[PDB]
Amino acid sequence: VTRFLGPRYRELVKNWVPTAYTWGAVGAVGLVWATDWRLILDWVPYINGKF
Amino acid sequence: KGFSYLVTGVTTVGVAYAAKNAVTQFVSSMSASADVLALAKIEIKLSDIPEGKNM
Amino acid sequence: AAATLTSKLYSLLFRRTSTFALTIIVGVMFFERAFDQGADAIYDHINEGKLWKHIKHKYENK
Amino acid sequence: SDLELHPPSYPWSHRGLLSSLDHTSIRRGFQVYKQVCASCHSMDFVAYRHLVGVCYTEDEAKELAAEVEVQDGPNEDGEMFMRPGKLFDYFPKPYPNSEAARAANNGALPPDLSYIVRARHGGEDYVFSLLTGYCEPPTGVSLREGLYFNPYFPGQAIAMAPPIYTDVLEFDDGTPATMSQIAKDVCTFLRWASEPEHDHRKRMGLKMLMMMALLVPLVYTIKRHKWSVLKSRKLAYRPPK
Amino acid sequence: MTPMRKTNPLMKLINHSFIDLPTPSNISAWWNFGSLLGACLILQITTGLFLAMHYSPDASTAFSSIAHITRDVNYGWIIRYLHANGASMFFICLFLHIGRGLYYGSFLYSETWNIGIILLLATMATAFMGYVLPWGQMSFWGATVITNLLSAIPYIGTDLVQWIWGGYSVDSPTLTRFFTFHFILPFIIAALATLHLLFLHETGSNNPLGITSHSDKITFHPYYTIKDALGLLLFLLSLMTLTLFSPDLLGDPDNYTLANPLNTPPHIKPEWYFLFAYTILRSVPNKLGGVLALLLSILILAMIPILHMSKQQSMMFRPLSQSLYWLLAADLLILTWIGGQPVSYPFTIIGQVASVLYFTTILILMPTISLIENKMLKW
Amino acid sequence: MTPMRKTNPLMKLINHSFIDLPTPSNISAWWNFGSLLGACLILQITTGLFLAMHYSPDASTAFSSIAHITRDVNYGWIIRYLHANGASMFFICLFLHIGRGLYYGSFLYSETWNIGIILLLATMATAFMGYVLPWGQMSFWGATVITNLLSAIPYIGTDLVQWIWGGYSVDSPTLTRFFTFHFILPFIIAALATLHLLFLHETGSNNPLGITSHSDKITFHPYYTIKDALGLLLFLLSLMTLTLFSPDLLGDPDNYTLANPLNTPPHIKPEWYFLFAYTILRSVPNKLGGVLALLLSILILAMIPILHMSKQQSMMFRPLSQSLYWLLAADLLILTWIGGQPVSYPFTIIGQVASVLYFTTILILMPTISLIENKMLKW
Ligand SMILES: COC1=C(OC)C(=O)C(C/C=C(/C)CC/C=C(\C)CC/C=C(\C)CC/C=C(\C)CC/C=C(/C)CC/C=C(\C)CC/C=C(\C)CC/C=C(/C)CC/C=C(\C)CCC=C(C)C)=C(C)C1=O
Ligand SMILES: COC1=C(OC)C(=O)C(C/C=C(\C)CC/C=C(/C)CC/C=C(\C)CC/C=C(\C)CC/C=C(/C)CC/C=C(\C)CC/C=C(/C)CC/C=C(\C)CC/C=C(\C)CCC=C(C)C)=C(C)C1=O
Ligand SMILES: COC1=C(OC)C(=O)C(C/C=C(\C)CC/C=C(/C)CC/C=C(\C)CC/C=C(\C)CC/C=C(\C)CC/C=C(\C)CC/C=C(\C)CC/C=C(\C)CC/C=C(\C)CCC=C(C)C)=C(C)C1=O
Ligand code: HEC
Ligand code: HEM
Ligand code: HEM
Ligand code: HEM
Ligand code: HEM
Repeated sequence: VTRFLGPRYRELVKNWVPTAYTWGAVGAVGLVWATDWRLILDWVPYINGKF
Repeated sequence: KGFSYLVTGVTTVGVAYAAKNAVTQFVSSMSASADVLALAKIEIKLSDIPEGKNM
Repeated sequence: AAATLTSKLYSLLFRRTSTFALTIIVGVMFFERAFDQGADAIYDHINEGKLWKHIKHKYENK
Repeated sequence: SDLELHPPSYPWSHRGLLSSLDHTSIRRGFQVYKQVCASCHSMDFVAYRHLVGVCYTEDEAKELAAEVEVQDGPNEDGEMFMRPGKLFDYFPKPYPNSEAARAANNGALPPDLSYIVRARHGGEDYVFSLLTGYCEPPTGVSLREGLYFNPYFPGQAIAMAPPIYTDVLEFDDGTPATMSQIAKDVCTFLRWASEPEHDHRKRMGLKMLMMMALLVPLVYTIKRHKWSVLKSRKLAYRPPK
Repeated sequence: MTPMRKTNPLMKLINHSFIDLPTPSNISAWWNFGSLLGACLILQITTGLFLAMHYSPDASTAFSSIAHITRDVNYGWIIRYLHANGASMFFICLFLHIGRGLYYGSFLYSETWNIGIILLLATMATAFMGYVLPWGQMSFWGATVITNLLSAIPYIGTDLVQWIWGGYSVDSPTLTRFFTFHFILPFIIAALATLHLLFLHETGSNNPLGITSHSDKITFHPYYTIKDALGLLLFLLSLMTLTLFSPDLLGDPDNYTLANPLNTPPHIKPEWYFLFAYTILRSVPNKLGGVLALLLSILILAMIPILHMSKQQSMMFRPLSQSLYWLLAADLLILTWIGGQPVSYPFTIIGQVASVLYFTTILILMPTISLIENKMLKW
Repeated sequence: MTPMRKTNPLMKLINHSFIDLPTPSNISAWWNFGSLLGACLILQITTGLFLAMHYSPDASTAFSSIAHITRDVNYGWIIRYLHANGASMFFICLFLHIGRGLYYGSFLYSETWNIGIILLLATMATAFMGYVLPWGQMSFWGATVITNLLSAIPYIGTDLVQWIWGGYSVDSPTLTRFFTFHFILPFIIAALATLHLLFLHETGSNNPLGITSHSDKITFHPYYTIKDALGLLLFLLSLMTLTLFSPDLLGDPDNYTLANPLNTPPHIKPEWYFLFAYTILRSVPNKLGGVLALLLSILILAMIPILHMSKQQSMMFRPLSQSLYWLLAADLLILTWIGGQPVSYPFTIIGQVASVLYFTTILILMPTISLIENKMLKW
């Protein structure tokens, strides 16, 4: 809300941004792997067991 | 430290592998029995039907 | 004198738990394909001729 | 009466812990079943499918199903008719009801073969010995005129006449037809009909074994790692004197 | 600033039971089966739930339904075998869970021990009604025999049997009610299990030595989690090996033939886990005698705490009691083996000797030797 | 010797939960519908349990089994009608339960209010799947429509509708699968109901005035056990009148005809307790948009605590808020009435107006009037 605005909150979010990126990537890669979503797994380097 | 954490890291891989497989089995059981697919979509039909006739 | 392989693997990946999880899941992605293919090849090599996929040749394409 | 003669353990190609079923044997085994068995025995839980990926191709199975004739649902504004048959019809039963079957077989009811292997002790080993070993009764035993002696039957008297001899059929493969040969093929086919997950079951077993081999030492190592602090702990007692 | 698992009510319970539970440090593997039992239950439940989506609880289509599951339902065969094989594993762990308490003297926890007796009877009922569901020859006839065993009641008799059957014999109505009872009881066992753990926490776990462990208690989260996670891995290894290599080893054929009210197989032996009691029944010619024996058997477990006379919990320090314990175990093995054999002269006499030896050892020998050991220790 | 109810583990929970927890003295009859809900839940289980002893979940024998229960089975008709009519009474109590919270400000108990929302969603699922079990003409098409309305999901819808069906239509596999879910789900609801009470107990119940009642608390047992007993008697009166005189008034005929796949009835409608939602989706022109509306609605109940901006908990001293509350209640009545009428110009516009009025009331009007009321009192 209104109170959360402030310079130090900006610093905190900038500190934690890389961690959020890594977790977001973990979730994305995990979802595709669990669901074996073909469209994105057809552009991988060597994982092409599907015909 | 790196050695010990490696063991843990490798172990999780195995646990993950089986986990996915197990779930895919139980979920797949709900998809459709083989008989459902056999009875459905099997509608090959000859083109010999004359003009105006309706088989 | 070269830094041990495990030490490099720790500082870059294992130190941060988020990267530790990321490398785990990528390893699962890769190991799944490798393990599956290897096991299947072994099973087929144990039973050449018995499995019907090796029999298709004698009768196929009419 | 007397304790039944236990069949011996034969060297089947799938007795091994990781072996599979020779699928050419199943193909010839089914070929035997198509006419010699189906006269009075029935397979209630098998369809003309289940064979596409095992023995026969798509097109050959469809052509084979066309050779049979089933009875179809009631024609609209009509009555029942006869349909050729497609790859969703189970194998034709030989008699409409059990009682009719008994009448045509001197009162004996031929059991369904879908689960016969898992139903009887010894499995296919029992069937193979049963199909063979149709000897004459020893000295001191008599039998009803419509019964036959078989030392492997639990009563030694069976209404089955010897069904298989040499040259009854002619395999398209060219394999010579021999009582032992036909028995081996049909027994393999029956073992499949009671367990079509055989190959898949063992493949999953192979993967399970290797996965356990990797995992069990790893998990034990983690347990030892965490517990080391307790297993090496040393204690001391220092009262005031 | 303080930990959040010490404020939220739902986390207080988890913290008490799981994370910060004070537990003795020297407990051996025997203390793992407890957890495994619950794990196996959680497996059964889920496995069965998936089988229920394709099962028809009718006397004319139940057998065909199972045949359809194993041939048309994706991975139906594995699910069915896991359920069947997982039931035997349940009993194996359950028998080893009860043996530990008998050996180490855990029965002194009256409340917990009594709750267990109830849990055992509830699980026994669940397994019996489950085994009749397939509607095979053994299923049909096994229910008939066990259900006709209530006719021994003096004056009511037939009324209960006909009431349970919903008719004059065993037929579809019996199947349907058993299906519902099979479905529900496991969830009732879960509630009983929570009461089991409830009364346990007030006192804590008993160490193998039998001495107070209050000086060497440790937390549960880091140590027994991994130790109980290794046990569960071994449990799965055994279960998967049984399912994937010997799917039909602890079972019996004639369950793959349709039930016939007219025909009856000769041996008609029940399931292996219900064999020791079966021999006890056949050992006594009278029907009323046999049923009383069966009941008196389970009742002994309730009376065991009253029969204790030694001044120690564990038999680790009492070797004579240990030897008697192992002889009793061997007697149970003989009872099981006899149950699997036909009725004949040698088996019948051996069964009678085993039955009398069973009862005498528990009711007579154990208290006497306990007093003797108290004498040689100048207590 | 002190009372045993304060020392036995099992008795401590019963004493805390029922016998002795302090309660406000002034709580009105509105605070009596919570206990009734559980009672109804209990009633719904037992009756359904007995029905499960005779029901056959198959596309062909499901309708026949219901007829068999109603006529041949002893007292089957009364059991079926208690089950059917108990469902409607459950929802009536449930709506009154929710209404009390909105009026007296009980939603301020966030943890308890959020758990309630889950209980409501689970309840609706149980009721919807149960309505398919009779397998009548309305049941088949009701399931068909309420399931085909997931094909609007961006990219997975079509894949996640056939998977639910177990095929490319609605047939026996759906029926059996729904049967298992119908059985299991209510027991989960029972477990969740214990989390509801648990989170409530750590703070205490509210009173109509909205002021804390620590000054005038009272032991629950004597006063409120008899009061809740009186409520239960009245609840039974209503239920028995419905079943014993006019059992079928609240049902919809044409459910007594065998389900015909190739025959769409002219007027498909959900059950009375679900109608309010049906009209909210039938009005939105976009298929996906209608699903987003039916969901965004139910969840505004979760948003109520945020939109609260008054400085008084209870609307008793807020005359303008009372007028809006009754206006919103009237709007729900209009939505219910429209749900049961055919598509046409007058009903459609009325439904559209009601939907927008429903939403705008909850979002804008209520906060704004609360602010004005605060300004009036010079806070
Ligand atoms: C007209 O046709 C129609 C009808 O008629 C015919 C209908 O009937 C319906 C209605 C639909 C009916 C059946 C179908 C819909 C079914 C569903 C949505 C649900 C799908 C699921 C079901 C079968 C399974 C149900 C799931 C179950 C049991 C799983 C839950 C299990 C548990 C133990 C519960 C445990 C939860 C635990 C631990 C969490 C603990 C905590 C909480 C509640 C606390 C809350 C936490 C939070 C963050 C929230 C707090 C938030 C705060 C401050 C922020 C404020 C929030 C905001 C949003 C602003 C429709 C749509 C329809 O078209
Ligand atoms: C206003 O203030 C208030 C509060 O705030 C201060 C409160 O908080 C509360 C408390 C809140 C409430 C109630 C609301 C809901 C909350 C709760 C905690 C409770 C949640 C509810 C539940 C889990 C459900 C409980 C149960 C229900 C319906 C019962 C279902 C389960 C069962 C056991 C029931 C019994 C079924 C039975 C017996 C079957 C009937 C058949 C019988 C005779 C025949 C049975 C035969 C057999 C088993 C035969 C077996 C044979 C076998 C093996 C053969 C053996 C043969 C041999 C030969 C040996 C209230 C009331 C209140 O007012
Ligand atoms: C040794 O030391 C130790 C101790 O002592 C010191 C201890 O004390 C402990 C203490 C702990 C224990 C022993 C642990 C165990 C303890 C216990 C009491 C045992 C308890 C066991 C249980 C509750 C059993 C748990 C499992 C249960 C009930 C089953 C779980 C699964 C399910 C209900 C099913 C879940 C879902 C599944 C498979 C997914 C499939 C289905 C679907 C998607 C659903 C399909 C759709 C529908 C319903 C439709 C809904 C929507 C509909 C109609 C429409 C929607 C709307 C539209 C518009 C379409 C331990 C560990 C220990 O070590
Ligand atoms: C073609 C090879 C063939 C096989 C394999 C086969 N049958 Fe049978 N079969 C029977 C009858 C009748 C029984 C029951 C008792 C008996 O064997 O006489 C039976 C029993 C059996 C049994 C064992 C019965 C038991 O209870 O153990 C097996 C196995 C079997 N058949 C399989 C009629 C036949 C007929 C009809 C002439 C033919 C052909 C026939 N059987 C040929 C075959
Ligand atoms: C049937 C399902 C059962 C479940 C899920 C279950 C669960 C558990 C669990 C998890 C424990 C903790 C294990 C430990 O700390 O050593 C335990 C302990 C115990 N169980 Fe059970 N149990 C079951 C059956 C039984 C039975 C049949 C008995 C018969 C007497 C029994 C008697 C005991 C006793 C006495 C303890 C305490 C052991 C000790 O304090 O050392 N349980 N139970
Ligand atoms: C401790 C809990 C349970 C035990 C010990 C148990 C035991 C058994 C056993 C031994 C069988 C027969 C296995 C066979 O014949 O090969 C069976 C069958 C069955 N059980 Fe249970 N069960 C349990 C829980 C459940 C639950 C919770 C369900 C819920 C649906 C369930 C549903 C079934 C079904 C559908 C069958 C039919 C088996 C088949 O068709 O092959 N079971 N059970
Ligand atoms: C569905 C089964 C439910 C049961 C068995 C149940 C049970 C209860 C009980 C017994 C009480 C205390 C006594 C009473 O308030 O009359 C209560 C209070 C409460 N319930 Fe429920 N409830 C259920 C569903 C819900 C739902 C759907 C909501 C949605 C908002 C809800 C919200 C609340 C709130 C906020 C309270 C606190 C009352 C206060 O503080 O005065 N409950 N519940
Ligand atoms: C809150 C809990 C429950 C609710 C709200 C509920 C609701 C319903 C409803 C509305 C019907 C439709 C009946 C009709 O239209 O005639 C139904 C049918 C049925 N339910 Fe329940 N039910 C509940 C619990 C249970 C339980 C626990 C069982 C079994 C253990 C069960 C078994 C059945 C059966 C067998 C039917 C078919 C009855 C018929 O076709 O008339 N129900 N349920």
